[PDB]
Amino acid sequence: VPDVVQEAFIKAYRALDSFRGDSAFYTWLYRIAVNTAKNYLVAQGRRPPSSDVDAIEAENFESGGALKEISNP
Amino acid sequence: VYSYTEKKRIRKDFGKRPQVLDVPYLLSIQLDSFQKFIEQDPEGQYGLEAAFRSVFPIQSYSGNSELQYVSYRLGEPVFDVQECQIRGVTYSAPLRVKLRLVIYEREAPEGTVKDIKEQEVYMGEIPLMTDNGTFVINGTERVIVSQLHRSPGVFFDSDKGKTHSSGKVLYNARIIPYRGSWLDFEFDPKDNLFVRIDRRRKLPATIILRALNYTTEQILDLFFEKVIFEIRDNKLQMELVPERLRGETASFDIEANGKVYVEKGRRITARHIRQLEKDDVKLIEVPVEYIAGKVVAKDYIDESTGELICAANMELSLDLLAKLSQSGHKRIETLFTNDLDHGPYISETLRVDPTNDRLSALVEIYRMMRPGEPPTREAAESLFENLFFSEDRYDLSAVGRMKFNRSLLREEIEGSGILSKDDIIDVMKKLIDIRNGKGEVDDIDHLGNRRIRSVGEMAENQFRVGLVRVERAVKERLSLGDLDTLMPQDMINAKPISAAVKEFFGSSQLSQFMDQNNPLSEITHKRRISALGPGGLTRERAGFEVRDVHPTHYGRVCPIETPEGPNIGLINSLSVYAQTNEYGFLETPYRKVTDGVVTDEIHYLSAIEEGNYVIAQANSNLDEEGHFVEDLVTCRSKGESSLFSRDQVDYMDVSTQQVVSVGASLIPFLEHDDANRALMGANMQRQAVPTLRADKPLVGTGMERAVAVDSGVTAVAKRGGVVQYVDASRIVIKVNEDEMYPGEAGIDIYNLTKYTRSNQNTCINQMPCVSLGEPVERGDVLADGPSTDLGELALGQNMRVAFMPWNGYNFEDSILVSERVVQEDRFTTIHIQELACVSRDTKLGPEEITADIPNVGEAALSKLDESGIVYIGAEVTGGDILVGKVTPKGETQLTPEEKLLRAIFGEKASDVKDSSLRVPNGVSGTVIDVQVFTRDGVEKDKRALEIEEMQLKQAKKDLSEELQILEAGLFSRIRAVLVNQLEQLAEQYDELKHEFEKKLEAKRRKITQGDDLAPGVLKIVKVYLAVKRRIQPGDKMAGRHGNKGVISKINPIEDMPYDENGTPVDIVLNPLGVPSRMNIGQILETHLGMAAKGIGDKINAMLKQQQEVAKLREFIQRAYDLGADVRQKVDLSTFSDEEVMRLAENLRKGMPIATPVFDGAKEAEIKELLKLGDLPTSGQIRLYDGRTGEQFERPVTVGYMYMLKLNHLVDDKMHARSTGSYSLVTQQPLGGKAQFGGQRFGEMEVWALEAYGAAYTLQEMLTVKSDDVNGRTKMYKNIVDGNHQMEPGMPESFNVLLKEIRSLGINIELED
Amino acid sequence: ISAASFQETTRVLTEAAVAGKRDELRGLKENVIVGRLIPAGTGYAYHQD
Amino acid sequence: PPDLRPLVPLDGGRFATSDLNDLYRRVINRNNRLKRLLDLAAPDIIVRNEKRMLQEAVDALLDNGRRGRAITGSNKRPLKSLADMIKGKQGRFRQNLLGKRVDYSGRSVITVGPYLRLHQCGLPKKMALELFKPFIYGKLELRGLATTIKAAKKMVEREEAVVWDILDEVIREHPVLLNRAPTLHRLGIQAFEPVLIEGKAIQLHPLVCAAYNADFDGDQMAVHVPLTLEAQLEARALMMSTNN
Amino acid sequence: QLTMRSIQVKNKGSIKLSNVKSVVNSSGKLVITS
Amino acid sequence: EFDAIKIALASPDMIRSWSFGEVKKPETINYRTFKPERDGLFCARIFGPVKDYECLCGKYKRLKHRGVICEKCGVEVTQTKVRRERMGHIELASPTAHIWFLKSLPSRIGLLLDMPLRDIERVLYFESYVVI
Amino acid sequence: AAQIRQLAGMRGLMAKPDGSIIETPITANFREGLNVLQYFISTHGARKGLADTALKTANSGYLTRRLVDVAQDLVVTEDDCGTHEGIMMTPVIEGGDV
RNA sequence: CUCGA
DNA sequence: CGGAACTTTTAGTGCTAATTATTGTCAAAACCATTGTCACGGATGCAG
DNA sequence: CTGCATCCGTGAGTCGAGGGTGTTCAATAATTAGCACTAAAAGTTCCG
Ligand SMILES: [Mg+2]
Ligand SMILES: [Zn+2]
Repeated sequence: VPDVVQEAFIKAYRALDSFRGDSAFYTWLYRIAVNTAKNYLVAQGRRPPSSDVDAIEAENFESGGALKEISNP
Repeated sequence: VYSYTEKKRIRKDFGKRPQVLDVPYLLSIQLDSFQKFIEQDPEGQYGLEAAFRSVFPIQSYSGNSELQYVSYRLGEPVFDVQECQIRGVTYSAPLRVKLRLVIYEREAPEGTVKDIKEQEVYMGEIPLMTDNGTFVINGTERVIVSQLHRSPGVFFDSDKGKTHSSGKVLYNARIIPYRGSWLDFEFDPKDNLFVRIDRRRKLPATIILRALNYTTEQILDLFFEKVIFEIRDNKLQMELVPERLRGETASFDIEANGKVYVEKGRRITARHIRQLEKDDVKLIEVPVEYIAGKVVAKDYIDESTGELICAANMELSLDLLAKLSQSGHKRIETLFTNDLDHGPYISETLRVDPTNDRLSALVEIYRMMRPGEPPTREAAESLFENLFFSEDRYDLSAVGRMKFNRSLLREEIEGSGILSKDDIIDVMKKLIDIRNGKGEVDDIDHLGNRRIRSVGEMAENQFRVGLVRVERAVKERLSLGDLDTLMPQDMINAKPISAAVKEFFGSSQLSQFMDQNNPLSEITHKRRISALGPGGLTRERAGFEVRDVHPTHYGRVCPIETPEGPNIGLINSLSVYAQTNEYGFLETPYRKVTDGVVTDEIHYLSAIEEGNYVIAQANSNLDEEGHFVEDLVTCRSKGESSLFSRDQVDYMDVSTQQVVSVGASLIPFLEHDDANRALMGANMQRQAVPTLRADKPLVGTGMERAVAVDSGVTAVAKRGGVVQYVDASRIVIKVNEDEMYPGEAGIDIYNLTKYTRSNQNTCINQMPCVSLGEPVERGDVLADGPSTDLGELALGQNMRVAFMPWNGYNFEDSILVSERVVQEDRFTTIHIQELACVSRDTKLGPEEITADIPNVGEAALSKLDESGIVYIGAEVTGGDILVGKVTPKGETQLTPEEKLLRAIFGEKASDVKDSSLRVPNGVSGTVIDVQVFTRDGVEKDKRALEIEEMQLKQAKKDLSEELQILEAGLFSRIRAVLVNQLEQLAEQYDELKHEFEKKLEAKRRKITQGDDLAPGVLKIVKVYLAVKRRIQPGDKMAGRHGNKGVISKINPIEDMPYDENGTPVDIVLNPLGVPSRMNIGQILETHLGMAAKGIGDKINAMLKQQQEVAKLREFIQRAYDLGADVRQKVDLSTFSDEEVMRLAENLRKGMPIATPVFDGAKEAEIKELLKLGDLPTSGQIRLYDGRTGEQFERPVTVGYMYMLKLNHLVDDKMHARSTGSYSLVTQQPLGGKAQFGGQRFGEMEVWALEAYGAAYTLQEMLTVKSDDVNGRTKMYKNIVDGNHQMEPGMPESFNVLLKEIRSLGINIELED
Repeated sequence: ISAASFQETTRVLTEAAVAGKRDELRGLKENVIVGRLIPAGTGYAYHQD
Repeated sequence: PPDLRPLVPLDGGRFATSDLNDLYRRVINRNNRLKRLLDLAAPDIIVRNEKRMLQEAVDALLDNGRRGRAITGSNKRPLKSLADMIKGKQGRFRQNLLGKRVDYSGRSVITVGPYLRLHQCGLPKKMALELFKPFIYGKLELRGLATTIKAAKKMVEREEAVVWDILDEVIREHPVLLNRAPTLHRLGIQAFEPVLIEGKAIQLHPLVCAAYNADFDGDQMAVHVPLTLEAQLEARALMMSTNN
Repeated sequence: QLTMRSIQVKNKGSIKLSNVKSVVNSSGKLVITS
Repeated sequence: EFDAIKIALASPDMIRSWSFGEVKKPETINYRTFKPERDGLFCARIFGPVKDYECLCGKYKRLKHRGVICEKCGVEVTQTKVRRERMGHIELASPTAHIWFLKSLPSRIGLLLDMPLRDIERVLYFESYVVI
Repeated sequence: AAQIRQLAGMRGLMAKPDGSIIETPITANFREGLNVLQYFISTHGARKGLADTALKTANSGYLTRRLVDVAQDLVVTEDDCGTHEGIMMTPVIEGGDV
């Protein structure tokens, strides 16, 4: 949460001169926050998962490529 | 009367107590809960209608837009259950709900709506079940285990013992709702009252009462009494009632009406109370120091100056006494404080409360609730009214209100869902009275305080969790939506309904796949009472309270059936007659007893209604017409066994088998067994492997006819009649003319299931049991599934068992088995393993299923066809290939013999590596089925097209048979017309033909199209291996009385001990485990099996020599009319003299005898049964030696014992690895039998080697053989060269630890 | 090393990190951790040599 | 290093991942945003909250669970920090340095053998073949039968009748170490001489089972190979059943 | 093997007392001030 | 072979001597192909080559070019065992206090600064100040 | 002897869930049939004894690990020290007879 | 989650 | 084994078109679980 | 300044088997992943 909340705060601070004053600051910050949350969701959808399968439960498993090596004496 | 499945082989029954209630449906709880979960019910009853009426209707942010709800509907399943189990898709159903979206006009409060939008919309899917309560989630069968949790309401725990290291008991009251926040009042070791909400910081309990709009004088009026002090002319006299002065010593001279009563320094007893009440005095003389120790209750304002003279919760002094006397106030009300009546707990909590107002109280409760966001009279009051009083975030149901009204001893049973202030006043008063010394506390180990949730109530919570997210999504969509743009179908989405229900039904702590190898296991796994899961305790962090059994579990929770190991008592089993209450409790049926006669009716009594009435003994001896033969009887008043009379009883037990579960009721002579032995036998009957040829048990319990019928392993006939066409695949049942439907009827088709794979790799098979022309009735069986025999459960097989030590081969508990068992094809079990090969889409080219495998021999390619898949019916050995698959050599982790060639002259990219599915080492099975799934857009080979052509031919044959029987029924109907309408029936004939062609086109579309797979794979080939395993030295076998052993060594027939008749014994057990492990019932079962084998031998000798039916009928009549007053009471003269020969053919192998659990047969019945045959009365027969051939002194006991085969075969645990795969993050061998991994040297084994010497043995085991990168290769080179010489080197996992410590801010270095 | 393999690992690691502790691997468990000869059995004569 | 926290493709949609990677990505992202905020002349409280986020990420990466609240990534479960990768029963000091998995081992069900002596026990034929592969390879390279080790490996895999007398020659006086999976005292690990028995189970003396405290109701024990001359003489001299 | 959760004299001999601090009463008995 | 093990604190110059590269980007791996990023968490010029005797670019793969770097990547081509011992560093712009010496109970920074643990927790979390 | 006493003769006195001894015994043996409430009291008494070992072996292993970690830092390295201090061995005569 | 010790 | 015709590719140039990460936001915009484990040491505030 | 009591950090056995999941607005500025075109070098049969 605080990375995307502070990134929304940076993008609100760096674009405050375009505020035409037709509304209040709260709806502007609301739309900026939801747009940054959806942009972070899109960027997370492009990224691989962070905590999908544990690595200790990966060597003793079928089709392990780099966890186990075919190297015998 | 007797049905036809009992006329083939009637079981001899014992016992004397007659039953009144039949055996109910054993799978009725989960089926009733799932029928309650999905049913159309008005007025807001159970099911999905309550969740559809709680959330809907939804409105926007005052935008005059509403989304209404009308009804719902369920769609048809798109596949059969067998095709759903094969393909691996979920067994779901569409959820068609009709909605209504109305929107009001702008700038109008009563705008009449002219734009109504009613449209059926589709949201998510719900998983359905079969006729046995088995869900199909992903291929396999997973059943949901019911959870046993605490009932919603109020509780009074006693924090005694070593709580807070003070040596003083405590009292805390907790309010537990079904969904919402938790309230907890608790006491100190001191006298201060405090409260806590969801385990937060400690804050006083009076501040939430002041936040409920209450003043301090109302607090001291509600909680404490009122002592009246009047201002007389002198001495400030006081009113008195003599009851309040109990236990208090008089510090003055109590005198009234000019007469002294109590001297200064005298305590008042009850006779003094009676003497002071007989004089009827009210006003006494009290000194001025008594009021100076008391506290004034209410605030008294002055009338002269208009100020406050004495603040609340403040003790009085002499100057304040002079002020209140000079002001002119006569009435002064104080409090009453005494350690025996009302302890000081409200005044100290009021004086420790720093805020005496409401706004600062809201500020403090907002500070303790949410640290941060400082409000100004907005968020604190809204949070206080939203945390406890809103119906959305507080969900006290009807059972919670019922428990709250029952534990508080009130009259009403219903109410509202939200809480109230007066309930908080009453529970604080109940805490005050339970501290004061009236009433008792409620134990947490009470079944009346524990509620069980089924699959429907657990699924409705996840449906509501998804529905509130749907409500939030449609709120955010309706907040900006305008008018007349869209039909309401994009306002809602499928997710997260289907995602949440898939997360619930697929992966949970209770959603586990069942073990499918035993119908006993299928019938006891659904009747499992688990205490783990969400909203419960963990199995590793449980105390000594939950594991022990309470005496309220008599008839509801089985005490002898619990798993030994990490969780003992946490996993409970439901009883036979235990039923689920409407609120969620467990009841037991009982026989209603009047003053003189026991009325034969049933009455369901819960656990809370147990202590009120009295329940008599189950096996009490009674006379006819409802009379007890004895005056003294054994009963229980409130959970304690006592001795009562014949007139105080009001209820009686309905049966004697209501205490044990369905798995423990099949063990004969259970009352002669220890609880540990019966507990180990009840957990070993759940793992019996079915054999190749089932055999009936000789000593049954009568419950064997219910487990095979009410389970889903057999095919029960729905409509009785005659059987026309008996085949191994299908069974044709012809419906009789009386039970036939009056329109569009016909015959029934029962399709049996063939050899397929189960969850525990057990080959389940169904075989027919009826012949051509045989008539059947309603409820009769048609086929025998796994471990069944003519509609009766049969787990193992009976064998001849002798009890003698034989050369140390039965040393501890081991079993000796002759060669006659393995020669008669008895213990051969069939196992089916699933081997799958997937061709994933990788880089530099996709993989192929071609048969041109490079660098392989022609002897290995002799099993492959022109496509590359092994045939159906070709035997394979361990190490052979099954399906060919090539690799474009883009993958990593190559062998070094290929890595050296690639380093010298490689990387051409034309060559393909041999990465194919192969048979594992050890198993030798026969390929019986090949399944090929193909993604759309991928070309197929000729064998796959042959497979789909065979499936299309089988489906065409099945649909042709269905068309033929439908046309036969329609031709019978058009013949029945002729006893403008024949045009109508010809139109129906043409419509049925067009519907058949449309169903055939739909089946062709289902067969020819492709199925969905993983993202990035081409096709999956599944090969089914069928290995046949037999008995060998190394397996595990056990009986029913909790005696287990390992088979030692196979023995020929001539080496076995044999009697004087010449018959050799097959099993030689050990009689030394009988006195220590106290299971004496196995000898009684052996004697009963010997008597049954004697009757069977007499029957076979009477049959083999040709004999008339009169003598056989007389012998069966003499065997069935034994003088024991049994409940069978059969006669052989009522038979039709044709099925008596079938009865003799079914009884020529033995005599099945039934013996009840606690009403079993006495020893005299077994003695007269042995006296009926030519067997000796003592039961011990002389046996000769096998090798030497002499005569054994002290002749042993022989007979027949029912013994099972465990799922612990020696060809599944044996493993040996020289050199195999190694992990990369740590240079260490792997572990397991699937992968080539060795065992693990434990941490205690290193200390065991350190207890010895062996520095070189411990150094070679840890470094050379396990950890060294350049040490094991040199050791392998030196061993084969003839040089036993190792090198120490350095371990690699220590370097991993060094890099892990060096990755932090701590430096570590190896010096010189 | 004999205390880091037991419980309370971070406190004894911070105790041995700020002090500059130098242990001479004279023991039983800390030679199992390194992976050399134990000075109890046959390796005790090697340690004496 | 990346070889200690691997991120690998797993067949299908599933991926196999270490816990620390997400914390490292969060630390790198917060350090990059902290380096970008100081150049654009941000107000003091924005870079103050950025420094607070970076300090929270640092002391969550060093030891998660010691802060005011342990952060989580998914599954409502705390991520495994570098301090959590050392402590516990899954760290290096309990799982991969003290008690480790060993090669040349086996496991089978016990069986009562009343015809064998006190200094010997039984051993199956397939376990004796799989446990003593390099001794068979060395004795086949010594004799004039197999030139290379590939022909000897094919002769072992084919299961001919010429490997059996070699197996009887190499297990003449070669004792093995037997091991019970619960080991309370020192008598749970003893040495025995193997004999070739037909079956799939390990035979044991009835008198030595009183020291093992293991009945015959389905108990499984492990075997080990000494593989070293000093280890063989050690098992003959001190770990023998006749000496204990 | 463990678990978790003025008297008569049979033998005939002489009587010995360690750390003697005692006086004799008038009834013939012996009383101990220690 | 080696004598007693010495354990002490780690200087930043010693971490800079242990380092063989600077991680600058939070991108770990690409989703479409599993080649590592240029300067992310998984790299080649910081830690080493993925495959044995094969560079990341694929220009140098023979044994004659064993031990030389490329023109743009700059990876010394070698075996895959090099990626197990080599480490990197992160140049943090702001100093970070350690948690093992701060909340050890008893702590090491609090005993050295003769200051209780709550005051240093208030200073480091920017809710209180300290003067110098 | 006690188990054959419970086998042939009556089992005697049993236990209650509070921890003390119930004042009502079991007047049956294993050869003759058992009542339902007697078997209920017997399985309550046996469930605690079955759970005792399962809840005790973890503490036994923890105590073994602790006593190993305290010990093993000592080696018998000398033959004789030449001291004069020791303890006086006395039999256990306090309490019972011997 | 579970099974045997 | 020595030669030219025949045939199949792994490396270098480009070039368009799906993957990358960016700009907008301006009626207003009521918010995660916990909660049914036990038992030690010792650094902390009150709170006299 | 000598103690009271309230929390906060540590832990709670071992060896095998089966089965494994994540809460999305529009429109673009650059940007790199296929992919056509040569490249004869490199590879593969064939005639004396
Ligand atoms: Mg055992
Ligand atoms: Zn390169």
